Amino acid sequence: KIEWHEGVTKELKSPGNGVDFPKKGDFVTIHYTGRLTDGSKFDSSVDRNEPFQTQIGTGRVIKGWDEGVPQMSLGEKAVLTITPDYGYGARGFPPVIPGNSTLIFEVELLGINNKRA
Amino acid sequence: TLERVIKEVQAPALSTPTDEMFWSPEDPSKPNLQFLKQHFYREGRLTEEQALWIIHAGTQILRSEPNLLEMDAPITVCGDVHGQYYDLMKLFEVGGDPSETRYLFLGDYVDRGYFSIECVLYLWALKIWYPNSLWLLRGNHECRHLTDYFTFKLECKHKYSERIYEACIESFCALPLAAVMNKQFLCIHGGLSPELHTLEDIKSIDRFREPPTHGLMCDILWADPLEEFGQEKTGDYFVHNSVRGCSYFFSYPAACAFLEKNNLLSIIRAHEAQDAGYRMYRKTRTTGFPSVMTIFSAPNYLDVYNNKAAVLKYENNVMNIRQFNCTPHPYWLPNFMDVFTWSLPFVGEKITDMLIAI
Amino acid sequence: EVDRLRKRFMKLSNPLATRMIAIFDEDGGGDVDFQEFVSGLSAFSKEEKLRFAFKVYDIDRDGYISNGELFIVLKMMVGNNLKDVQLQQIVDKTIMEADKDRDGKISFEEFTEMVENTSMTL
Ligand SMILES: C=CC[C@@H]1/C=C(\C)C[C@H](C)C[C@H](OC)[C@H]2O[C@@](O)(C(=O)C(=O)N3CCCC[C@H]3C(=O)O[C@H](/C(C)=C/[C@@H]3CC[C@@H](O)[C@H](OC)C3)[C@H](C)[C@@H](O)CC1=O)[C@H](C)C[C@@H]2OC
Ligand SMILES: [Ca+2]
Ligand SMILES: [Ca+2]
Ligand SMILES: [Ca+2]
Ligand SMILES: [Fe+3]
Ligand SMILES: [Zn+2]
Repeated sequence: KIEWHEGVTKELKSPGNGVDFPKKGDFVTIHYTGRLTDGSKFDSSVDRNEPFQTQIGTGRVIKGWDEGVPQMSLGEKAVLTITPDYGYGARGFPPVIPGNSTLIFEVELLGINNKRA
Repeated sequence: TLERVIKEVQAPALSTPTDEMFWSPEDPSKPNLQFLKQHFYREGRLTEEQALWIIHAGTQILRSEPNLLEMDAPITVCGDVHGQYYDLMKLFEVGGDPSETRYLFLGDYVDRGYFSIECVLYLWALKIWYPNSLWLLRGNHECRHLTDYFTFKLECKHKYSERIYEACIESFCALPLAAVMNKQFLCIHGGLSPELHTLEDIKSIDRFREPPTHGLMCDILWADPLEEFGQEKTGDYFVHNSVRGCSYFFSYPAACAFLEKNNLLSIIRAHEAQDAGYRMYRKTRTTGFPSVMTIFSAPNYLDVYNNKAAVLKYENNVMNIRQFNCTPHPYWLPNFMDVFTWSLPFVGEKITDMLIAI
Repeated sequence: EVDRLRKRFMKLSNPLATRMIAIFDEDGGGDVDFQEFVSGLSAFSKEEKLRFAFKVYDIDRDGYISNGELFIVLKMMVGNNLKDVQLQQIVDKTIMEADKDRDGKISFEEFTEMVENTSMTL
């Protein structure tokens, strides 16, 4: 029951091109839907009808994303299971994320440095 | 405030209503519905006193109603709303104005949607105006547990106060559990129960309390039809609901056994989201009529499902489904988070990073 | 202490570049001297930290966070991740909930009473 990983695991739901992978410092465009372990949604870029953009692997986002997203190919639909340490830790992110929360992100990599899928 | 960047965007209503604005000019003992409709639409708030009055007056009426409501056609049956006030406005435009249309809501007025208290205050206001033509059933979300777990308690404490939340909780306990519409349909939120044999079982329930973790009162709010409803390999009636973590899944022979026992045509329910806003289940062998009807009245559920909503209209001997799409609504940060709490953690990081560069 | 910092001062794509450089410039001249350099850093050595966070949003340095200032500063960090409508709406609602004296603006007292629950170190 005890698994050994850095703090994030990826579940490939739908494959991308299998060629273009986000490298450290690249700008990615992702449609995400974040849920808790109970399955309840706390946030989604779909809610705003606006794909999320950020620089990956530079400490902009949580550690689970900086280590999870580069494992995805351009166009891939996957699910990221993120431990609290790769998430928001014991402090969490009130009033949105409780302390010591395992985060589950449905992520679709739409673009890598303005190269879309 | 004239000095805003995006002036084309309308600002929320700044002030709370006065007594003259609040009370109806035609009936000074009841709230102004047209005013409330517009005030809530513009994200306006009532005073604590006004909001408390609506809930308490609503409680006054609900406490006098039986556990099992009994109403005749015509009627418009509505499913889940879940704080989608701006879709609730579309609902009444499709179903018809409550002043000349008989309604029946199956529950789940709160949580998930960030305009739950607006839905409650307005629906309660309608109940005050039309106590004998508009009826409200209790959903599984109309309790202390789920409202505290999800967003409704947070919404009340944020937009108003804890006194408002406690008023709604008390009011939710007064909400009827079921209804028999036109002596043909059992109307509930969830589904059937192994303890539900006749309609008399519902009538003997003490509904003035929080829903139990198990039992008849629980199942009425939580039970679901099987995923393979109408196509069960076994002849079993019930089975543990692994999805909900409580109550049961009921089957087609289970539904038929109940309907034949109580001389009812169908079971009109909600509780489950449908892509078309509704789902018609397998027809009975006795009457050839759909044994179960799921009605869902929350379009584009959680702003992501992109589903249609629907209401059931039954008039004379005619019945039909009316669908409608979602309506744009103002944006809230998750859990009513303010932009200061929302941005400060990121600001602290960028300042810290800028410090290192020096 | 100050002698070491004075040595570092003599030796000397962030979205909050224009803002932070304007905070150090306390007279609004356009430059920054040692006294402005030390004073800016001294806040990171709980009240003074919150006072600095307030200056991030307060562009004209009038002591109040206006609706327009709040939108502009937020847009620097958010970018396209929120639509103009979506951001303007949560900006409007934040002001109303924080504007206890109803002047359309946000004082420092109103700001702290909003984020009493909530970060910057050296
Ligand atoms: C002026 C606005 C600020 C700016 C806000 C935006 C650009 C809007 C953008 C859609 C964020 C959402 O706003 C609606 C909202 O998304 C969440 O709901 C969410 O699903 C989430 O977890 N996401 C979002 C998707 C990427 C992963 C993760 C995240 O890494 O988000 C990042 C995050 C919070 C990192 C913190 C930073 C502080 C550190 O101390 C902490 O370290 C532990 C980690 C976000 C993107 C920051 O990089 C950028 C910002 O903060 C958060 C629960 C709270 C977050 O609002 C802040
Ligand atoms: Ca200067
Ligand atoms: Ca100002
Ligand atoms: Ca003020
Ligand atoms: Fe529901
Ligand atoms: Zn339900």
